[PDB]
Amino acid sequence: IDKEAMGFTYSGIRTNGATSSCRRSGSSFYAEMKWLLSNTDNAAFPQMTKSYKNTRKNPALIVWGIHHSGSTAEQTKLYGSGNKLVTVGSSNYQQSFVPSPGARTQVNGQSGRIDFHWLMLNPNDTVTFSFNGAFIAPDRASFLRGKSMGIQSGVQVDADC
Amino acid sequence: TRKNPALIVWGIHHSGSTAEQTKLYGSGNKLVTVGSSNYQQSFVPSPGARTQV
Amino acid sequence: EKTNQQFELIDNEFTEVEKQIGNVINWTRDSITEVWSYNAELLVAMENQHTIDLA
Ligand SMILES: *[C@@H]1O[C@H](CO)[C@@H](O)[C@H](O)[C@H]1NC(C)=O
Repeated sequence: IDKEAMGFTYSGIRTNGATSSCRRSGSSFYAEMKWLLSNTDNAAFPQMTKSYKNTRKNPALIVWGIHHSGSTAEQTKLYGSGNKLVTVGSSNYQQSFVPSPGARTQVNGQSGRIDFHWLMLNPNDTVTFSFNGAFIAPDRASFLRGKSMGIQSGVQVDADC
Repeated sequence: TRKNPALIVWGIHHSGSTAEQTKLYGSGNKLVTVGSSNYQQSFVPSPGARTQV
Repeated sequence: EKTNQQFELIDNEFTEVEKQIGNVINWTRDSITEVWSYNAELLVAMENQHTIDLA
């Protein structure tokens, strides 16, 4: 995988969303995703639209996340009140997503979930992320390198045979 | 009424903006419900900007 | 003389695939296994008749 930065800028919203499940010298998050929040708790969230153009000569593995919070007092704490939406479009793709809060079972100490989705942006195509909350934004798009093969095993690797 | 299956096709419009969906179908939350004796689904439009095709 | 056709992984031993696609893969792999178990047992039994008869 060859990671290539997207260069998104964020105007007036928080970005350092962290959690206690991802322990990396304290409380952190994913290394290639951002958790876009409001400026403080229970504050509003402006409607945004960010775009990326695949300039290279190969398909680009784009990945974004949707946050399904644990409560309805948790979704409003981090993206304000109201009904939220994430719209994702391309020249070969169109879908849209809506967060769905609610309690569920504790995994790693939390009851919220993050749904990761993906598409392969064709060369000289454009992806667009309309959102107003519950969006785990991408940071670096990914590109494939060549040909290999993947196995699943339980024994040790030997470099002699 | 005929003695053969019928290929029914409908479309759902996902407009480019929220000022575009309200221009052509009014304000509010919209819905399309489609039912049959062997089928049941429902659809909701989702406006928002995307790339120009 | 070994084949040059590379077969890759379509199942998953850790996180199981969807059940309707997990049964089409399982039905197809048992069908092909019946073919290569028949052809191996036929070829060995046929070349034992040829080895005995040539000597
Ligand atoms: C397919 O067969 C394997 C045995 O190799 C089994 O572990 C797996 O559960 C089967 N899949 C389904 C969907 O039955």
